[PDB]
Amino acid sequence: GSCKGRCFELQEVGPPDCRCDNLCKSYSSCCHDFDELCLKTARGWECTKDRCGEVRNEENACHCSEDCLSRGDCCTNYQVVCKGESHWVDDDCEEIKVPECPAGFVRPPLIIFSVDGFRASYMKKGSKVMPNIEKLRSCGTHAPYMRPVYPTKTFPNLYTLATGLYPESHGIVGNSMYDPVFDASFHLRGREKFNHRWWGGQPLWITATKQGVRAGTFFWSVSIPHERRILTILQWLSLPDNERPSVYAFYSEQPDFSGHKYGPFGPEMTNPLREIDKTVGQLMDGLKQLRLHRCVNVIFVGDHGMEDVTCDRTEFLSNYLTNVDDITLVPGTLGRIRAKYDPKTIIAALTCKKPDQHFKPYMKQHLPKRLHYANNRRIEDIHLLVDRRWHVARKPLDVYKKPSGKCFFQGDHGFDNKVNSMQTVFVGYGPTFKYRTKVPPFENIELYNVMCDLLGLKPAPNNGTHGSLNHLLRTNTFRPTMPDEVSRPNYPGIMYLQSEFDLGCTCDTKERHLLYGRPAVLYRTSYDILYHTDFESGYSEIFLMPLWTSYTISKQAEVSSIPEHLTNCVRPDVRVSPGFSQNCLAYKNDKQMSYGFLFPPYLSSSPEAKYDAFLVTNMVPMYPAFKRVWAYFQRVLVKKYASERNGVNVISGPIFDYNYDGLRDTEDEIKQYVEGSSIPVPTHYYSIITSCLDFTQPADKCDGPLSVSSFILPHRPDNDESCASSEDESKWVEELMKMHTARVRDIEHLTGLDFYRKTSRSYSEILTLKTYLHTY
Ligand SMILES: CC(C)CCC[C@@H](C)[C@H]1CC[C@H]2[C@@H]3[C@H](O)C=C4C[C@@H](O)CC[C@]4(C)[C@H]3CC[C@]12C
Ligand SMILES: *[C@@H]1O[C@H](CO)[C@@H](O[C@@H]2O[C@H](CO)[C@@H](O)[C@H](O)[C@H]2NC(C)=O)[C@H](O)[C@H]1NC(C)=O
Ligand SMILES: CCCCCc1cc(O)c2c(c1)OC(C)(C)[C@@H]1CC[C@@H](C)C[C@H]21
Ligand SMILES: [Ca+2]
Ligand SMILES: [Zn+2]
Ligand SMILES: [Zn+2]
Repeated sequence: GSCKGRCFELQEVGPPDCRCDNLCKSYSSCCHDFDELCLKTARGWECTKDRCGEVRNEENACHCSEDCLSRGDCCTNYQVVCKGESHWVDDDCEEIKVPECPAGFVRPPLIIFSVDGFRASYMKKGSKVMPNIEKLRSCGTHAPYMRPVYPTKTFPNLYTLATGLYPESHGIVGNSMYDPVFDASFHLRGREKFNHRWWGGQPLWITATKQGVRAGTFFWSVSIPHERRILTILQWLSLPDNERPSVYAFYSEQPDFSGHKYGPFGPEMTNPLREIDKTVGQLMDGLKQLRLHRCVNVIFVGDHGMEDVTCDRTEFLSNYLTNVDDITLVPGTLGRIRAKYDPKTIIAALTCKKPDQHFKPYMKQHLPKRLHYANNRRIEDIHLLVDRRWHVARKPLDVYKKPSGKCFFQGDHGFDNKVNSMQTVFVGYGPTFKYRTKVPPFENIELYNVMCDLLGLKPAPNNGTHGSLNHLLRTNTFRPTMPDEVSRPNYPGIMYLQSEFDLGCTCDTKERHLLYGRPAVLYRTSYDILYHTDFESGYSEIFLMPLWTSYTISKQAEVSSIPEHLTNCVRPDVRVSPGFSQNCLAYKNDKQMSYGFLFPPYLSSSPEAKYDAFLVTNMVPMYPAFKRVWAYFQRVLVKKYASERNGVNVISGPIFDYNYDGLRDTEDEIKQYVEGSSIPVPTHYYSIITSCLDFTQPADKCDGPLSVSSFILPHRPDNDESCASSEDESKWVEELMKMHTARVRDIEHLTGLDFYRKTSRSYSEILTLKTYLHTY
């Protein structure tokens, strides 16, 4: 019934037994003397010279007695004030080429220092403001920014960091959510979040325990001062080998709290940042005191950024909907709508109704695929993507203001995760991280694999690309290998005569076009390689269209028209059986479906070669509304990119994701066909556009690193997503494409293909390339 000698113990305790641990306050379970014994604060957190050599007083928050080093409970500045040592931050950067750990350490510990709402740009404040953090950043490995997941809220991003999973897979899809199977709601405040039923995946602290690596408790009741959290981690590090954890986590609620109150830009943000730096300094001073400052790996990481948002920039559903009292809204920097009613009516009422409307409604299946925010029963079908700096609310009455008329907050977050203000920080420091090294920005889903590597753990299955972050680490125990191709292509010659085709249609070396090798098909299927003067394709005899079409456009390439006599021309391909070709009469009978081509006739190298572009094996089903988008991309944008990037290689193709799980559909999952036909209708079309990062070299003669931009365009029968679509395509199509930017890895998941298999680059480098997102 007493916490004597068990303050912040690692041994778990059950009810009704009173507890003395990190979370006993959060479970209303602390022993009567927890606050007295474990939350001491007398004399503060810093030794002073007058305290050096004191007789131990068990009342003090920390100790400066000669016995404190053996007891493991000195104040973090004890050796500086009492033994003449230097603060860690005052010491010169020295490379840590191998760990320097006490005998009996079996691995270098990992300490995760997480900060809430730490915007990437805050790092541009001085060593003046954050000298300890700046030394970690400059001496260790850092990225200019780390990209959070959507929504850019605390619980989804912390749990993604811990699991390597998109929120739709780990289940924490918001700070609040409703689960219809549970018939219950989850909120940041309250006891519901403590129920294990909500939490999927396998977080780092569980992966470690299952594999025999002890974790310190990652979570801290708000009642525990930051200084005491640091001292507790330092005390655990002095435990004996059979008890000492290998992995630890510190969490700070700052700078998120002051960011909400004052916004991200005020001078008021300086002192919160100074206080975080002071806490980092206590940790590093304390590690140096224990001679562990060249043994431990430290990660300084944020969950999301912070944007300028005031209650004066709020859109109200009551200005759009006939009755907002038959709906429930998750409001704020995003919107989720459910019935408290008809979805199609609601979407229409929210679509391009006011000139500068500051949100856009989506059925969740139509959200940009890069958000990976659909495949979970907790994600409402109706979603509102809110413009940065804005809020959406149900009615004007939901906006609260002070008596003076000013809002209660000036900052918020939650927006689209490619928004610059939502980016956050990553620094890694220690023997296993690289020395004085800058790495490209990366997504927070990748970090779980790295933390597993740092601890010698086998990661649970996750959404990271293991290997894509090897360049962060000085020593790699994981070496990725390219997946073996599952299906091998056929190379069919001239097989049939034109007169053998049914078929409804009427019409009046490959060193150049496959620059990085043939894509590997990673599932069983039947497909043909087809060569042409201007493009190469892998044609699926199962889906009756190419899985991929590859072609290279030089800087000097000319765009030409489709001659009038060829406007409706479609030609049989004598290499491919009539039984494995599309049927032109199907498109005539489908009044709502037209077709387009994957290699564009506009980019043919000659009038003779243009006929190849009209082969039935180059044709794909396209809604007339989508053809406006695709024709502009094909006729205008490809040439633009080629002219800007010193040539481009393009790989385009279809995607089928009817169950919106981000993975290629099986034939049985396809829910729409061209009417009366076996021709499946894609849900999306992709394109991957590659050139030389060194733009002084043409795309086809690139010696070094590659540059890539890709897209996954929704194949929709209207352009309701584009409020300016009544105008010329030059006014809206490129904005649509930028919203639907994607990683090559995203396309690989959705197609079952593997790209960049034949290059001069290391596989590690290619994995980094495949996880790149061009954000615009
Ligand atoms: C009130 C705050 C200060 C702290 C709230 C912490 C709460 C979210 C934490 C406390 C214990 C956590 C669970 C615990 O680690 C057991 C697991 C196993 C894992 O397999 C799934 C996650 C889960 C349920 C943790 C979820 C987060 C919890 C509830
Ligand atoms: C993200 O990672 C998860 C975990 O590996 C993937 O979900 C797994 O998907 C397989 C294949 O469908 C299922 O058998 C498992 O049940 C899933 N596990 C979990 C925990 O979700 C998911 O497909 C990945 N997402 C993307 C877009 O690739
Ligand atoms: C995996 C390495 C990086 C971070 C680990 C970590 C530490 C945490 O403290 C928390 C994490 C994650 O995620 C959840 C559980 C959603 C939390 C919700 C409440 C907050 C007060 C603290 C929490
Ligand atoms: Ca699918
Ligand atoms: Zn947060
Ligand atoms: Zn916040």
